Amino acid sequence: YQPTPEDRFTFGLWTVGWQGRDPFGDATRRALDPVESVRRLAELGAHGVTFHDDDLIPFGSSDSEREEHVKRFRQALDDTGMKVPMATTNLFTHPVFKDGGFTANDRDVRRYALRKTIRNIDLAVELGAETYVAWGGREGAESGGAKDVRDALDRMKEAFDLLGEYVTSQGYDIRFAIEPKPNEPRGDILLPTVGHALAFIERLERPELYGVNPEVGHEQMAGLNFPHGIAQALWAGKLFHIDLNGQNGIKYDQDLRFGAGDLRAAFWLVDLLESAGYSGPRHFDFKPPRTEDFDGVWASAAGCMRNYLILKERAAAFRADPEVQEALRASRLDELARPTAADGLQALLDDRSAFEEFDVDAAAARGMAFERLDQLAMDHLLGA
Amino acid sequence: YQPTPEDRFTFGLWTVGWQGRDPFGDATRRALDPVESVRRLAELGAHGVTFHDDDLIPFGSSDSEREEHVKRFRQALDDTGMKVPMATTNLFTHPVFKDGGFTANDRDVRRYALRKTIRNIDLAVELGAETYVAWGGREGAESGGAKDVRDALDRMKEAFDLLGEYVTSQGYDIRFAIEPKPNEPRGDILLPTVGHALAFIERLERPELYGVNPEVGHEQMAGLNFPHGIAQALWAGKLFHIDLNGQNGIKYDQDLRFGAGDLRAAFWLVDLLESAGYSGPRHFDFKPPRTEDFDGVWASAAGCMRNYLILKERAAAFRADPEVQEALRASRLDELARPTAADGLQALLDDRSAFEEFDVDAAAARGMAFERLDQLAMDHLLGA
Amino acid sequence: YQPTPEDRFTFGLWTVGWQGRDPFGDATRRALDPVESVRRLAELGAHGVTFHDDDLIPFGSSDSEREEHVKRFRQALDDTGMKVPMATTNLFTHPVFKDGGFTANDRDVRRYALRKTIRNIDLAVELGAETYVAWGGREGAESGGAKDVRDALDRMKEAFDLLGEYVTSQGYDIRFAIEPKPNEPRGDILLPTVGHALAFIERLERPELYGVNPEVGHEQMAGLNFPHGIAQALWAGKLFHIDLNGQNGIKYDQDLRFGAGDLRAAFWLVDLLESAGYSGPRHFDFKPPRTEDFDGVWASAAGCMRNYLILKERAAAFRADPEVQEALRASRLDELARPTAADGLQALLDDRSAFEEFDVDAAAARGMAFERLDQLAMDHLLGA
Amino acid sequence: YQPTPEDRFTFGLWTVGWQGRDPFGDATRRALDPVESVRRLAELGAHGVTFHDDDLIPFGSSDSEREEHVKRFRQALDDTGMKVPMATTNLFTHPVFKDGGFTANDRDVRRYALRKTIRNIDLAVELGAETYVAWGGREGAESGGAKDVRDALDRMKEAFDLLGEYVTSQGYDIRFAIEPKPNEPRGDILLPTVGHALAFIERLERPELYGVNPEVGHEQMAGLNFPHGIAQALWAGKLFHIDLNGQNGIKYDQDLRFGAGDLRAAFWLVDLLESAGYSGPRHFDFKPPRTEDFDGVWASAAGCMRNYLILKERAAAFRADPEVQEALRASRLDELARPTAADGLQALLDDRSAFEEFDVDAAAARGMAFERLDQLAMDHLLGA
Ligand SMILES: [Mg+2]
Ligand SMILES: [Mg+2]
Ligand SMILES: [Mg+2]
Ligand SMILES: [Mg+2]
Repeated sequence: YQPTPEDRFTFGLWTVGWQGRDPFGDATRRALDPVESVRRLAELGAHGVTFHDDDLIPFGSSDSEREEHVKRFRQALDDTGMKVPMATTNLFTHPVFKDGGFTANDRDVRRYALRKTIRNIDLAVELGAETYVAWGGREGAESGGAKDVRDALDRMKEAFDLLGEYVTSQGYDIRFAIEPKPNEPRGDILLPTVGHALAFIERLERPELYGVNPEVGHEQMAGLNFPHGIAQALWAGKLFHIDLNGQNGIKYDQDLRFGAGDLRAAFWLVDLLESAGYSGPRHFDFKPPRTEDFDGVWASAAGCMRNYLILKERAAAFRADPEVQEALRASRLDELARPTAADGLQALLDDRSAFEEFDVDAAAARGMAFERLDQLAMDHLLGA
Repeated sequence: YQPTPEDRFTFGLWTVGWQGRDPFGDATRRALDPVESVRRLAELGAHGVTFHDDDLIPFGSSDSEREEHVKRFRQALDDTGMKVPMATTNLFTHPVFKDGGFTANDRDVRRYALRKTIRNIDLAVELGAETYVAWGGREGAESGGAKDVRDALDRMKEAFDLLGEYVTSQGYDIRFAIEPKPNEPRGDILLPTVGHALAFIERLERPELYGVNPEVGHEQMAGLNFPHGIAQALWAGKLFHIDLNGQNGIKYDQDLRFGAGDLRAAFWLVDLLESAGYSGPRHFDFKPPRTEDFDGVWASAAGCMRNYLILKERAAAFRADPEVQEALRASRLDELARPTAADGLQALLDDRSAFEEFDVDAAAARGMAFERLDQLAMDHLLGA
Repeated sequence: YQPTPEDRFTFGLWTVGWQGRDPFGDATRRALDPVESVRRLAELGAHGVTFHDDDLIPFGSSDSEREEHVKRFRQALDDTGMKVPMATTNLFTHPVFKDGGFTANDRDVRRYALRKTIRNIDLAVELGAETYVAWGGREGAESGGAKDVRDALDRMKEAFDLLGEYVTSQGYDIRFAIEPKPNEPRGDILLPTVGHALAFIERLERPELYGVNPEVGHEQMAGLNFPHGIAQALWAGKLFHIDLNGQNGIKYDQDLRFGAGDLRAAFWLVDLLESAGYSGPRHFDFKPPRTEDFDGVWASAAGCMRNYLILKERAAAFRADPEVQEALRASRLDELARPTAADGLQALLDDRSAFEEFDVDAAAARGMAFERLDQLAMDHLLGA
Repeated sequence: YQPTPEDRFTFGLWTVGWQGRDPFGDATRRALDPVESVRRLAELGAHGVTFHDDDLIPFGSSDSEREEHVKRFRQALDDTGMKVPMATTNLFTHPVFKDGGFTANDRDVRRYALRKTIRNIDLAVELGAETYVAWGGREGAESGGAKDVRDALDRMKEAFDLLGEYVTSQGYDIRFAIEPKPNEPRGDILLPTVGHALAFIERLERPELYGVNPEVGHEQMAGLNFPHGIAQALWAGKLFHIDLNGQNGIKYDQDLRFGAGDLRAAFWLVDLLESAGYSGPRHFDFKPPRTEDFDGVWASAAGCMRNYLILKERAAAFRADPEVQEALRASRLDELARPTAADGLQALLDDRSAFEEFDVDAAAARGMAFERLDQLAMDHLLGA
């Protein structure tokens, strides 16, 4: 279960580089130079790294400082063969964004958020990123009067529409992926789930340029089934990136390493990504716990990739098992895939076997055999 | 705070008629004749009643029994002046639907679900209903292998598309409202939130025929902000019906009377419905607690309407208060409503006040004044 | 991973016998004769069965009917070698208990609840049960004025004290195990967690006669860590019974088969029970999903036992691995087990290495190595 | 609804002094001198202030710096008439406590935690505090192998026992109040609820010296009913302090001003505190949202006190209303307060009206009238 860059595992700079500051605690680790993280991740068998503008270039940097930071980073990428598939903007840390970036009540802040983002899209393209993530983590409210959500959605559409116009105007080959989260750090966040984000995207001027970036833990913070949400995204053709991590239920955003948290959901996720042939990178957005030193940091990142690979093997063995293929037919998963009424409406209305002569009790007496199927899945996961 | 039929308050038959059976308990009340509920609700000042096919006509009824049940019901409606604005199908109670109706793995069940629904659409139109609700409460799974969600969404689209073709083919003036719920009775339910349902609707062959029917408690069972979700539905133009009730947090679906549960969220909901000029009926989907006798049943229903009316008065007084109007400007709610960049992209890119000369620290130092605003809202709610 | 009666696996009659009625659905299975469940469970390798009074003897039964039901049941137990380690009373199903049994506001109901329970304690002793469970599932409220919780706790203490006096007065060798649940079917249930129940027990007249019966799913419905709660119960010496099942997070009580739900928590539970040498039976309180026929019922029950046995093997291999024993020392689990100050208070106050000369920064720089340890645990669970 | 120091409202220094740093954000406010907070709070009508050692004296301070900080603080208290009823130790912020204070796996850290606490108990007594709070916010784990909870509870008992021995040995008049929290910042925290903390306390060498300090939001983060928990604490005689704030459901710890969050639960809490005659201070542990400037900070604190006072008036009017007193009798709240069997066990066993002649159906048919009662409570809360 050794990763190679062929597995397309990617990590944010802000993941392994998290210093360990939390709402109740100071940093437990020193800051990492992005150069050293590139090198360390490459040695573990990662394929690439991603970044927020402010992870790579300190906020307030001069043109000349900005150029140096990027130069050094590009040299580490060239020294290792690491790629940058994705970038994103920090619209959440600085106090100016305390009420939002794109949906800040202050219009001047909204304009500044757009300009900060556009500056970073140019950088992303320069580094070869083809996906640009937006996580509106400050877009929302703690109280009901502070934000009119209809006006905010108008502002959010206008921002995303302006970005689309920009990338179109530059001829850039980049698409956007909107990252939903239900809460934290705001009391409630706008576009709280994959579904709200998919629906929002269908109202944009150029919907083909935008997809979702679902994160395991964010959906699980609302008690939702992350595999189900990913399936809806895939069904829609809008899964443009994915963030992998662990989460133990409905609480603060834990960002555990992928595989920790809800292990069976992590199995069904890998099963789905692999069976759908998802072609994007397997991106980890996690935090090594503040209890850890740097050795524990690199062990944590390695564990993300290892767990993916074990689950990939177990899911592949599950689908390939003749006994599972038989159970899947016993549970009528093959019938779920057939059209309900390819014969058409009128034929359905004229079919007495669909109503007048349908034996509801015999249909009702047929067991689904789902427990046998699920026990086979558990035996495969556990290698029993 | 006395309701009149002008207030357009409606109730499901299955609400006041709930006998009190729960997963751990037998019925505590006898069955109500829909005639008696019509009369009792009219006396309390309700405007109308709604129904599942099986609330009005016992499952398995002959043509002649079906005709009698409907006759008697129509006579109560004519005796009282009560309307039927909405109907829906029961695709959840009978054992045949144990794995779904429209997304049952068994294709024969899917065809029967469609036919049962189409039969009830004809009845609804006959009674004057202009909205038809669909709550796929059995559509989902307890385990990951039992349902391929992409195949299920294909089946769900095909069902809703067939229904749309039917109503179009009959020239009926009725629209559909899809009711999301995240779980219960399935482990996870397909289209779990307002957002997932809005996004689904945009993939149907005739999206204009379908909206959402959000229910207070269903969104709150995922820890989501129900006013925020309603605002997104309104923004989309897809709020085709609403279900009002109470819920105390993330647990089983309580169906408390509207006003119980999350009282401040109920205030911000009424504020939003009234300020948006929502024109649909104020429909209550609640259960009088099994502790209650019939006197408590009618008190519970009366309390739904009373609480709405009190909250309507308090929200209206909040928005009309000059001191609140001033606080709203202090918090820049007027600025949230202005376009971010009506000047256009190029002008935003050339505006140095948006970036090079933007004073981020002075912007950041400006307080939002949201606590003053929220305390005014609390003072109004409480009449302090 | 084949169970034998030596493994001491037990099942409630109401588990495999659940007909599949839920709040939104009719029964999907016919009723099982307790005789047939005894036989079927014995064939699967169970050790015993447990019961509510009303699972074994229909409510309202004559003396002569009651005698026949018990006779037949005793014959199945004698035919199979199955034991009855535990019984309990149904104080929740019948409408009379709609506001409680022991804490019903109506005093006459409280007296009847006591008498119904005492009648069943005599039966339990007759069948050889040494543990008597009490689950006050109706003890609680949907609204704040309906129950004064201090008066209710007085009533609950008086009931448990009366029961203690009874068993003492009869010389019976039986102890009680109070089963906490945070909600469902009441809005909030009294003694909602293991902790509330442990604390309550310390106020009873004879605390040695009472322990807790924690259930996996009940603690998880409050988002609590079930292994942690069990460790507190063990630390207190009050783990008198345990109920094993699965639950996917904070939602209605799912009662999935043990092993489904939170798989890693199920691993750490088995690890703890086995390492503490818990000597009680491994009791399953689960419901085969209503999707299943009887073949699926027996597969579900078999899966409970199989999953326990797989997890027992994986936890045993984890603790026995020299590399895990080394990681446990690297993480200072051996130091957690040593007394903080066996030297005494005065020596701690006079120890400059504890304060004036304590190097806080060198202590703070030491990593805990918890991610390495946890990845070893994950590798063992998965057999990687 | 103007507070006076007679109302005994208290605030932590760390409340109004919170700079606004969160897991995703930098500080939005400058640091407050504790002198200025004392003055500002006194002007708003607060009675007192509380503190962590590190809120008043910067970590690492010399003896001479420590003396100056305390001097200045004492001068503000003398200038205003503000009291210090309570203090507590910071065992969570500094990196040295990343795995705990009293239950850190490293024994040297455990000894340092004790000494840091003992130093602050001496200060507290010097300032006149009679309650000392302990919030073990780092005591817990993100993973199952990192903490053996039985060993940790042994360490926690030993620490609390040592503290008890210290205060006894000094003749100090101070008691301890243990503050439960279910999670955050640890994945799961030891003693997660009021119940776990009450039960723990009964195992200490001198249980009379320890009580609980329940916080509204902490219980609500587990979805528990905070009034119910407070009633159990009162019933036990262990409510030694209380922390008041707001929380909207199961999510990260919001620390909203008291009255925001779950408004009806805040009503039933005040009802209970006032009706039980709780004599401790009404302590607010909240954070003014980071959106606010200092004007919003003082408005937020004022709003805590105002909301308490409004709710106190509404609860008092509810209990004093003859129509509510009648409803309370209709719902048999008077009967809940009577002993179930003051006649004794033998008389209960010989009473045929408790079993053989008990009419279960007539008992079952009696409605509880709880909805009428609850609507009266809602009308009072809203002043309708
Ligand atoms: Mg992310
Ligand atoms: Mg509904
Ligand atoms: Mg149980
Ligand atoms: Mg606190």
